[PDB]
Amino acid sequence: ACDCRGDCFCG
Repeated sequence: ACDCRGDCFCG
């Protein structure tokens, strides 16, 4: 999944 870690970033 991608929320903010896979191909997305939580910061």
